Amino acid sequence: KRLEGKSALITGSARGIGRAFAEAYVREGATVAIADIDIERARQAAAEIGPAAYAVQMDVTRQDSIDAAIAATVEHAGGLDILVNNAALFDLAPIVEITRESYEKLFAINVAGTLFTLQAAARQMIAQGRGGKIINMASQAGRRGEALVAIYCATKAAVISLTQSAGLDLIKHRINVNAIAPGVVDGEHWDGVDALFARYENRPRGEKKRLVGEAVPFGRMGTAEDLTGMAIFLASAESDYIVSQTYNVDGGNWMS
Amino acid sequence: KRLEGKSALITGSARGIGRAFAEAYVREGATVAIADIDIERARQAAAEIGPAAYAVQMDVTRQDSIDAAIAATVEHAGGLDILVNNAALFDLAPIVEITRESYEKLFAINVAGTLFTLQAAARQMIAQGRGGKIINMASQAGRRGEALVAIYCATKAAVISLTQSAGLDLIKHRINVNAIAPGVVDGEHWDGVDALFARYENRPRGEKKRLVGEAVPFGRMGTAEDLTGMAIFLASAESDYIVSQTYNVDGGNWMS
Amino acid sequence: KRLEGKSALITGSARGIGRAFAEAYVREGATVAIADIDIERARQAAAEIGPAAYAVQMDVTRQDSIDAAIAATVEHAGGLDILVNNAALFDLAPIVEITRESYEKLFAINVAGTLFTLQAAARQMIAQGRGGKIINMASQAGRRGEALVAIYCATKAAVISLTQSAGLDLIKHRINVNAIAPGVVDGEHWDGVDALFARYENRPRGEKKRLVGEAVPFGRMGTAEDLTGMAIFLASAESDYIVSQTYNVDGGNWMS
Amino acid sequence: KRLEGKSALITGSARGIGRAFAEAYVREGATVAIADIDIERARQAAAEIGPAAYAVQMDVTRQDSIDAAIAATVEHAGGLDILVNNAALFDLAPIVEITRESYEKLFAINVAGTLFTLQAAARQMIAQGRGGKIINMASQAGRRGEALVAIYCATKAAVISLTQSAGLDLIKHRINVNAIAPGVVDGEHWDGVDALFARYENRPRGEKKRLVGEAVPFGRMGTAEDLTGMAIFLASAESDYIVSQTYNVDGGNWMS
Repeated sequence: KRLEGKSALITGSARGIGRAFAEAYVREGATVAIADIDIERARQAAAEIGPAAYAVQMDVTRQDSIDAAIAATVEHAGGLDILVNNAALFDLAPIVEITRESYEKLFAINVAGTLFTLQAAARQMIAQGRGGKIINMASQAGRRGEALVAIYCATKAAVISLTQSAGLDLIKHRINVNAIAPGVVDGEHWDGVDALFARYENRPRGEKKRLVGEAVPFGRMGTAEDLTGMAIFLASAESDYIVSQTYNVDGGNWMS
Repeated sequence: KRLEGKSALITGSARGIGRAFAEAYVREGATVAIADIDIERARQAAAEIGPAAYAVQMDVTRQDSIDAAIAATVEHAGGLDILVNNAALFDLAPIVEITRESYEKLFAINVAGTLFTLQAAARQMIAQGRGGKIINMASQAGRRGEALVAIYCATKAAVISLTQSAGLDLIKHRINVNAIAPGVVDGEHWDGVDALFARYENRPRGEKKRLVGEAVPFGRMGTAEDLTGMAIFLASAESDYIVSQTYNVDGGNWMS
Repeated sequence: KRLEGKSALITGSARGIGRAFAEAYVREGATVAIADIDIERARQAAAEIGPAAYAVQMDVTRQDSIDAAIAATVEHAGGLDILVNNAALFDLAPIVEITRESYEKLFAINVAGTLFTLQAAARQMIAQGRGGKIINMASQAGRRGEALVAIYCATKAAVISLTQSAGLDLIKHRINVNAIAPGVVDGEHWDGVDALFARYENRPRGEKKRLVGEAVPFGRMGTAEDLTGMAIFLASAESDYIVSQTYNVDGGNWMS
Repeated sequence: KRLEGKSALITGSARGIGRAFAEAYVREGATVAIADIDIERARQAAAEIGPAAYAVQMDVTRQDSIDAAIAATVEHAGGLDILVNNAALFDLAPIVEITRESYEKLFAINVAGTLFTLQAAARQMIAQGRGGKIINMASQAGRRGEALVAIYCATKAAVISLTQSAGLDLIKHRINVNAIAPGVVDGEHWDGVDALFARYENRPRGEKKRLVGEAVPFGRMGTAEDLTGMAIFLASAESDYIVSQTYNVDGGNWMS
């Protein structure tokens, strides 16, 4: 259907939102590179999704790994039509406990990883002369700061800015750069996230995750399936005029 | 396809963007009330589009007209699933030449018309108990002021706000309220728009329209067909988690 | 000191924030017109503030009242250098209970009153050829919608838009148009505001006012004296380069 | 004398906007640490500004240099009441020519430098128990992306994000964290900025600088003296209620 014969690469797609996007894209006729640092699980996820999906080992913190992931897409799929920068790390600390290690690690994956993957995808798309779709994964966190989330908020704000900058620079090549800003999405990560808020806000385990879910205007915590519609749309021809946008898909958590 | 069995009303839909949306909605399986003050052209538009499109006489500045248009939808289509608030009026004047007539006429159509049609559709949607989709038509003008466009900018700014408020208030009824913000769209209206800039900015006729089209990062003035994908998406199930958003579909003219 | 010899008019300044601005302006050596619909509370306010304050009857919904106030200002003070558009009305109701009466009342005062008072001060300031300072009173309400507060949020959204448009059009006359967005500010008005939230959110009286004050990141409900710094600053020569901005003074309630 | 007896440190303040801030703070009765990587231009700046200014060698990319600078400030002035994060580096390049060297250098100074200097100042201000004032230097660049300026735009976007997060976390210690966003500001740096744009947009030298100055709605390129008003205000008691805001002082270049 909507992505018929398109070749996609989704960073960090072995599980969670990225794997949901990869399954949605295969259903819509795309060939999909399940790019992940977890090459074992990616190989698993590709085998389960079907012949249209194939595993690619990728660490977005390393230039050589980014360049070999793109080349791998050219090898298997004939080229690259759609990049989703999905790989991300979360962290939480009050200002006076923020570590250089936290700053370096989250900026390396969330910003540099996105920026240099986007740059390598753009180079391939410019060389093909057929245009392209790039979708960055932002967050409600990139829309506004939080006392305890300065580092991840800042990374996601840099993503929104990069989305804007790259979108204006690459549209002359018929490459659309846009971003999705999820709200709060349910899954295994919330054990960590809830723990981190629990400690600093002094809460019973699971309280944070309960309150956050109940405060989503829509009435529940997000699923990956909430986001797959937008992911297909922004990779499809029905989004050709859409440039340098961040679209919140977040049950009303943040209004942009 | 994506709006199979749905009942929609698009205000001001005899011409331009609204008619484009009605044709797209019809092609996606919707029944569409082509609502316009211009009942003659609505009748012509519905006849060309097909059996699924039907003409409704509507002046969004009058409560009795709004209420009769919604009732007419219940009569013909069995109910209302989708409202597109498309009817709007443009004007331009420096601050010192703004007239109470310009203020009253633009606020009546662009704000009161959208608000009270949204209210009437919401009331019908709540009574049905099947949830709903409301799509307001904002504009780049609602994202930021312009020296010469204080009234229209203010009206579209009010629309973005109303979209946010109504979205939070109505999502407990499973009614999604969102908005589309076009940039500059080609069509008959630019005679008026260029003429108004031409005067105040002291330009040959057709210059403003030309410069504005060439300044769109995408590389051209918009069409109604740039917007139809978003119109369908925000009326469809693939947008169910999206609440109180304004989405720019504008070739990069404004980055939100 | 910083407004020595300057002629100001503050709309709705017999009480609350407007009156705190008039006292601060007089302290800084401005002559101030205490414009109010209540001419008796104005005369009181002017008697108490001192000889540099003087009472002007003004209905900002009436063009004749607007022009008569500016003329009175010119007659008494030799002209007008600072306008503060402080006259506003609050109201609250969910979408399905919004009345045309609420819509019309809040837009007439909050939007038309600001726009046509701004327009009348601009004409006067242009004729004088000495430039000017115009300060619009926005709100956190103008920064984002709320389920219960569609009409008042929409009016404050239009004020921010109008502040942008007028700022751009009027700067060539050396008139600085900017706005202040308070968050929650204490005063007699909060009895009314809490009562509305109490009624429609079904709360004990004073619970909303208490919760609202405690959620301010700064840690308290704001005072008018929190805002007087910015009100002086934006009418002083230290803000000459500041154009078409809304500045939140809100203890962190909204981040812009 | 609005900053009477206050201890300030301004990063990168030997020249340009930082130096203007140091002179203005001294005029207002502050003691000011002229922190710069160039200790010679720091000493010369401090000698010229007068006895209340003193030179501090500081590399904001190095934690040991950061901590040694805060120490020197406590040593000389008795403590730290005001931090201005002014040290920044500009660079320009389209997406496909962005180097890892440009990314790393601009993020180290513009983001890490601001964050870790803010953290070192915060710890000192908390230990003191007297509250304090932190002012980050943002930019128009941080408010929206540009095709050629992805890296610098992204760093300034992260500064606005960090300003929001820090402000919310530190207001409980009576530390106000806010930011100033200049538009285009004159100085010896604009030879370098114009040259980069001349290079990558293929323009005669000085055309960019001229065009950007003429596009400021106010009608000229900004001066550092345009910004000192706000730099004093945000460090003074008239801004005590102002938390997590970015204030554009840009002649209307960007409207927030």
